Amino acid sequence: EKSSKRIFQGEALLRRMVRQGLLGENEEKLDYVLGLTLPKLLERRLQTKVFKLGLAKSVHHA
Amino acid sequence: KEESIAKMLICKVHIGTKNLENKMKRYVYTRAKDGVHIINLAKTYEKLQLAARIIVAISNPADVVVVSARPFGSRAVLKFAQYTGAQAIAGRWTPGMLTNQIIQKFTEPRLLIVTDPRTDAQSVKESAYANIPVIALCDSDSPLEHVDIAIPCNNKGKESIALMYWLLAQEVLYLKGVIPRSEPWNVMVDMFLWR
Amino acid sequence: NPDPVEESKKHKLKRLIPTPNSYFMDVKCPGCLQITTLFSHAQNVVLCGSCNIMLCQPTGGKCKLTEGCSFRKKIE
Amino acid sequence: VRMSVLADCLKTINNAEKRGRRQVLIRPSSKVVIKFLQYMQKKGYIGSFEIVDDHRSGKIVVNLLGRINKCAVISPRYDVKLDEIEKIITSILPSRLFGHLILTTPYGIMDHEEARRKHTGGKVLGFFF
Amino acid sequence: KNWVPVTKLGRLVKEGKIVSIEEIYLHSLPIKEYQIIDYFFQPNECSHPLKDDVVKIMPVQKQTRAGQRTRFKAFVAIGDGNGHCGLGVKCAKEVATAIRGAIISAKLSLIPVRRGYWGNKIGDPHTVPMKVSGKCGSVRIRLVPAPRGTQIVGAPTTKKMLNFAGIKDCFSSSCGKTKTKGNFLRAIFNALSKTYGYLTPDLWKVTNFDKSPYEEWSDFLETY
Amino acid sequence: GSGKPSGLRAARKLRIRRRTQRWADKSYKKSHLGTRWKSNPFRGSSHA
Amino acid sequence: IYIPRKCSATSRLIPAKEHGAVQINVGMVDANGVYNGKTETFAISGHVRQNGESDACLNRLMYEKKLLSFQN
Amino acid sequence: RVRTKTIKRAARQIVEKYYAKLTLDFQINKKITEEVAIIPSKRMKNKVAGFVTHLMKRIQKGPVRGISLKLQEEERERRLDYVEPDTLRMIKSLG
RNA sequence: AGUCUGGUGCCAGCAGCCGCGGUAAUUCCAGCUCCAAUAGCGUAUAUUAAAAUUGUUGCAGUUAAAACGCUCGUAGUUGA
RNA sequence: AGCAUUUGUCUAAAAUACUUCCAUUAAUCAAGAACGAAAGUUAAGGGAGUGAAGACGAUCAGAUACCGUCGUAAUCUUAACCAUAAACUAUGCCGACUAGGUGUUGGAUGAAGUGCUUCCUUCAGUACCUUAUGAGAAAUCAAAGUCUUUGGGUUCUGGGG
Repeated sequence: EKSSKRIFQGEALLRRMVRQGLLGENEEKLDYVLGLTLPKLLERRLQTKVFKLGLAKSVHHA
Repeated sequence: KEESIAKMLICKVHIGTKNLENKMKRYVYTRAKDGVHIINLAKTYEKLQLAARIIVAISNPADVVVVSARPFGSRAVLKFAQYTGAQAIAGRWTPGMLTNQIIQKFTEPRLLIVTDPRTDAQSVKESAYANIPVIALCDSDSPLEHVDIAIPCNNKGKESIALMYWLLAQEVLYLKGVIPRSEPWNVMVDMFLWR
Repeated sequence: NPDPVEESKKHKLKRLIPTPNSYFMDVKCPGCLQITTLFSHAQNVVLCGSCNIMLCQPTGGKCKLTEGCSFRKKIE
Repeated sequence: VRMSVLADCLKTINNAEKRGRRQVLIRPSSKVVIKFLQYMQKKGYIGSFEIVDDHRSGKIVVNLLGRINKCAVISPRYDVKLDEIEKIITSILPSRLFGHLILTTPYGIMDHEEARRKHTGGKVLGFFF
Repeated sequence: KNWVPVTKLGRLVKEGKIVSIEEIYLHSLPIKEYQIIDYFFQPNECSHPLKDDVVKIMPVQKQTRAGQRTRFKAFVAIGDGNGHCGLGVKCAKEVATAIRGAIISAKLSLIPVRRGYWGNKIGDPHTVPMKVSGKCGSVRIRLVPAPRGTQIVGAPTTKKMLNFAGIKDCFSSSCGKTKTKGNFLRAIFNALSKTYGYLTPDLWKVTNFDKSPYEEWSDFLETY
Repeated sequence: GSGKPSGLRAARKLRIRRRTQRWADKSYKKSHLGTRWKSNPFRGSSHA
Repeated sequence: IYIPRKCSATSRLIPAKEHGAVQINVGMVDANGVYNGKTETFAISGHVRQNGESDACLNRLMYEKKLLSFQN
Repeated sequence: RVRTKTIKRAARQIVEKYYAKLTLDFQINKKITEEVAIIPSKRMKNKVAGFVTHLMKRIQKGPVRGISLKLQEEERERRLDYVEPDTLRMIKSLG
């Protein structure tokens, strides 16, 4: 902790996760980065997003 | 008070056999030039009182088992069984008894009183497999494997065994509601001895 | 509990604290009665002073004196 | 012959603790041993100890708490970088969180946590948990 | 379901004086009747199932003048998925009987694992809280803590068994004849079993003693 | 006791012992010895 | 999570499945030398018992709590 | 020739529930077994009666290693009703 | 992922390895079905991991491979 | 390796005891060296018994073997060589730590049988029995223990058949 490289790179990586939509607002710590999990990542595919939002009637249709 | 010590003293319980043994070295007073070990006694009396407190502290006395397998000690333990609430098992040990749940004879006790650890050794070992602590009448030749409170005593003399049990019984009765510490107990020492 | 055990004196040379079992002795010779400094465990022959008559015979133990003589310990 | 004093001392302590002896007598006292026991004492993994004098190196009698699972000495005295420390601790200690890996540094003998806080590598002495 | 108890501990558990399995674990008592384990973890109206699995059935033969005399040895794994594993071994004449007996043995063996975490309080437990090693025969297995950024990095067998115990993420290693399947399982079980024996900072401090169930409910046994 | 040297300057002994003992292995002998390029009919080509 | 017992004699953790470990309840007296309700308790590990050192350890423990007079 | 477990076991059970009636005659014992037991063969009933007679005959030379009995309870009632130098030094030392 | 269907019948063959094939072949030769990966998928040879079977970390040497016949001793390594 | 009659002479040796001296002089050691059973070799003696070779008589389908009778070489001393042996505790050597009891050979210290004798305590040799919540693949091992909780020092060695 407080290591210069660590604070910089960790924050930068975490910010990138926020941009991706992998971690919510409340979480902001590296153990939630470790906590990232494969369905959570798949949930951010564009096909998935369309299926959720509508437009198509099926994942395959999307 | 003195009287217990004196009554014990007149009986030959102070004469341990040969073969000192390391763990009992602290309870031996000195080896007599003859080749027998004299036993402190005073420590035995204090120890005996401690043992009485642990026996008394068990609310169900039926869960307190006496065990022996020598005829001349058998009478002593049966009498002990009559006077306190403790059940004795005398004669040949049943060597599955404590470990085996489904055997007919069974018994899962809470405490064990053993007459000679060398003699009753399987019962002592079995006791260890199911968390029973074992108070022990212990002698010159005793190992102390799985025995907690060790009571120095000659275990081999019939008078010695009888005297030892008789004092133990008297202490537990005094601790209980039976008799005030002023009065001598009614039962003869002679009553617990073999015939 | 080996920090301060008193009756350890009986153990071999090399205990908790080194201590020699060897000491010096104030000795005097019967019938000649002069004081002499002498060593319990003396390794060579030991004479009385006025006329050289042997006192102690050396041998590989504690040394055996003579049948006579009287011995104080010469520790301070 | 003995060579490094320290290794015998921990080996002796460790046997006593595994055995359940409560107190134990470490035979060849030294400056390093005093520092090691005192360091162990500071972080509460061993009790009070009496160094009894002689005139030939003393002896020490150390009170065990019934708490040391394992203590040993790393030999030879490997050099180790401040950077390397994480890889050492991961290798040796039973957990990242607890137990201590002990070094000798220009700023004195201390565990890794202290070294990390300070700065300075050094040589690795031993460890306990 | 609702059997007649053989012994005092069993009788107390049937009646419901004994709160939960922790109490008997606390006083390290011999959990002789399988019913005791079964009552605490009965699969409905309780927090989590006990899940069985036959891990390995192996043929063994005595060899006689007449012929072979084939018995079936069976290794079975039981686990709650939340802190309790059990390793059961039964050798019997015929297969279905052997499996059934093995499940009984597995329930009897049941041990609580200590669980902890790699870094911080902000997760519930997820790994083996310090390095623990269990040996049996040739084969020595070491469980070593890993961050949650992991799964169980181990042998199929280790993964299954550790998962059964309810430890999510670990680094594992092994040395010796892992192919001797039973021994490997026993070694794994011993390694898991050792976990609550360790003594660590979380447990340095002194504490009090609860009364033993045999003393706390002495009256309730004495009445029968 | 431990049987291998340990010392802070003992690197020489460790290198020399390992270097010789490497020649014990069957696989290693096949890879590093000259016999290979001779007795192999394809001369260590995959195909022919 | 549960908290396992730690030994009175050895200060060490009592295993989950040990069976060799025991809780010995020692009764206090009332002033007359008759049995009080209350109990000073000791927990003795399997390990000292298996060795056979239990009496010696127990004696020192009793002295520390101030029950047995003589110590060792 | 001897007697098997089934025979001996039965022999022990009789006496156990009918000691008072049983007696030192074989024919009377045989009459008692015929009344008491459920055995279906003549030869077997006789065999049991013979062995019960033999056990009854055996008793009155102390215990038969089985069967609770009133006679024992009564018997139990009949059954129930200076020093060495260093040892002196020890007594002196204690006080 | 097949005790499915035909042909062969110790032959033809398969089979890294264990093994399969002597008349019901869950392994051949087919057909049918099923399965793995997929615009990629097989095979060979080399090479790294697996190998804590080259071992500093980190092996083994009573009996499985392995303590020099024994001792002194220079270099070496190690040294209250 | 090996060493058992008597006495003498020349030699070494270890333990003990030591308020004696020196003050790290050490530990293990590739290179190199000393010694190195038995057989065998070379040379002189020597030559009883034993006895590879060999010769016979048997035994056996056969017997160049087991068994039998005889019998060279070798076996013995001196003087050279040879350098291996299941040259075996099949356990490298030094160093610390662990656990009892039974002994025993060698000293030294105290006390108790008739100066001497014995026992106690204690060293150093040295075995055994029990015990290992020690170890080991087990047999078993007080070292093969103090080990995946892996590092007191070091020489040598092994890596499927």
